[PDB]
Amino acid sequence: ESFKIDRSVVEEFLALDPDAWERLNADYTARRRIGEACRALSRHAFVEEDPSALEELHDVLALIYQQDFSGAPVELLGCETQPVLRDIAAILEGAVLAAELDSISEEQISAYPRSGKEYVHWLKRVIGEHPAAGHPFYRDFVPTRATEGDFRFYLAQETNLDPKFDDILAFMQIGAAPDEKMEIAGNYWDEMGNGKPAEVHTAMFAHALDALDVNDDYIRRNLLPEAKASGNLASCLAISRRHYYKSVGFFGVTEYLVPRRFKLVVDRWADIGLPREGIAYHDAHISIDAVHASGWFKNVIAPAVDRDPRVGREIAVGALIRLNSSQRYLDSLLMHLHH
Amino acid sequence: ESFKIDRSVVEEFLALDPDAWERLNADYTARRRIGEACRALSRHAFVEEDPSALEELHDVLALIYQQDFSGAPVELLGCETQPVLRDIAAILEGAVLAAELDSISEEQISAYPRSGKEYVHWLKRVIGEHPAAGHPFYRDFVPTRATEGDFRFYLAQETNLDPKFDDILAFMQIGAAPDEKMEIAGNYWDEMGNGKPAEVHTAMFAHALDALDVNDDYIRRNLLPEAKASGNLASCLAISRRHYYKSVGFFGVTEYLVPRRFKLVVDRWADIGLPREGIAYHDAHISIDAVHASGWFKNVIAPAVDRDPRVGREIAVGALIRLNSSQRYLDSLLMHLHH
Ligand SMILES: [Fe+3]
Ligand SMILES: [Fe+3]
Ligand SMILES: [Fe+3]
Ligand SMILES: [Fe+3]
Repeated sequence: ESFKIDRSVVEEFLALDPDAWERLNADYTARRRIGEACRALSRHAFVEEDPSALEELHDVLALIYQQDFSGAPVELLGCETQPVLRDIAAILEGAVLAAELDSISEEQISAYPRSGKEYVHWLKRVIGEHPAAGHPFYRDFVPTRATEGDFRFYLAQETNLDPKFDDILAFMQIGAAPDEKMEIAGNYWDEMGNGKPAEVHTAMFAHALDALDVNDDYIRRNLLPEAKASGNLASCLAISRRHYYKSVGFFGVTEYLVPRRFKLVVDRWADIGLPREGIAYHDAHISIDAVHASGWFKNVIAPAVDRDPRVGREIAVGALIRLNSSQRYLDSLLMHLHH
Repeated sequence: ESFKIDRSVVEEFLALDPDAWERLNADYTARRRIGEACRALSRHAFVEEDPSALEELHDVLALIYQQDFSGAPVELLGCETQPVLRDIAAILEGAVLAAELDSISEEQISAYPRSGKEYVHWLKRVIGEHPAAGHPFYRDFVPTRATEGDFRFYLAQETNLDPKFDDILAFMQIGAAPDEKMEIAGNYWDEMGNGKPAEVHTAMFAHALDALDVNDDYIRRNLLPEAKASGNLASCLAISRRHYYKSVGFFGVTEYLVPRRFKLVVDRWADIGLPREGIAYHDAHISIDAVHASGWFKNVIAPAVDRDPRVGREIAVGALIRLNSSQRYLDSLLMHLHH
């Protein structure tokens, strides 16, 4: 009743039994108040730019996307969480995305060539203009200074994304046109080890986490606010059909940048003697994501633009959202690792 | 304002521009009224059992799932449809599922053995008890009487499901445990032609539709109410994490029954001389879905039950939902084809 919403409040919702959820869902006054509380939190996070409200907002979103991405537990199979959780997510997402678009000007997303092959050259040039494409965390800190403790902290941040990449792709390809769908589908099958459990990418990522004891409590204690924002952006864009073309740009940039970044991590990892089985994940992606990137530009981005060049604007927006949010993440990471 | 909701009203929503959607989403009085209208429609459909309200309800749900499953058009990329469409779907789904569970008694879903391999034998026995496992449309009408016009009408009904089976699987495997995920993932890759566009299952299904001119207008004109219900059930169960274990039973029954059904269709199709390229889809699935069924029981159902035997109840519910809804669909189909 004219209340404040935070993560603990949403945990309380998720503890409700199925009848309690049905009663909440029927109460549009309670639901109005929840929405008003979300708008209040959004203003604190992004208008007043309170860092504590910003982290709270991303903690709330992260809890909701956990429900979207995780196998449901038996205890909650009967609980209708969509009317409330989708309202909270729409309000908080709308504020998160509006803040991203505040950093993107019309001049950045409008002068692209309106054909697919040409658009790819333009986008790669635009990516190369952005500092996140050659960030000193990878280019300078990793090869010269990174210790085991640095990599442990870094890997904690990377759990925002890599542990769910297969399901990000599965969400993205829903309803996709044939050429784009086939490329995303092959990418997904690659993520699924092409049928071999040992080669499933989330499994090999978990082995890197094990190698440095990046345990669940360490992650929760050490996850940076911008790491939470990065993970929430990826989830937000993957799970709505309407964000598909942004996602194409967002995960296109991801595939494109992984090989240079991971080569630097892998080389340092070996230099300082860290567990060889620990970088199977990264070593693999050096060649795998080069293929994924080429396939992504040629078979997702270029056909999409050729089908309807208007989507070039959405793809460029998604690319810049990934670049901008990556820059803030890496700057925050490098700042915490320096100190 | 104390209004009646139908498909045309939801089409009106989907015609709103992004600002109009934002204003609707902020208006919890308008949203309360929409929910009340959905509850009214549910009562007409399932309490009063008005056949016209039942078809309207499934027309509304079908339009919403279209948004969930289809590539978003450029014109609607900025429209936040989730707060309203997810409320409508939760209310109408809750009524659809409650009507299904009305036909399922506790004695049917409770005496299963609480281990995976044993559970599979029990479930196959339970399926074999149900009339939909050997329905006369397939067993008697198809081999002895079905004409080209009969198959054209039948294929129109089958568009409720087969054109989206790859994305049903993609939705289902989100967050799934490793053994179950790997099996669903291989099934999905099979649906995606194992990377060969000509072998993509939705593509070969569309060729069967072409062979008999099952065009979009024919489908809309001829789709039976129970065909709409079947398609909506599949969508409902696939898209919520909490319905995962029901989905495991629902699409498990689907995989299990397809080979005997399709063998009968294929044999008749050839007998009456219909286009040979028209049944590439069905001919393939005779052997493919036998493998999919075996894999599904051994690698999805049995590991799930061994992980937590409590889910055996959900899987049995989903299996009976598929069996019951299939029976009503096939009885309605055979009745219309007889007349
Ligand atoms: Fe990968
Ligand atoms: Fe990749
Ligand atoms: Fe298939
Ligand atoms: Fe299959």
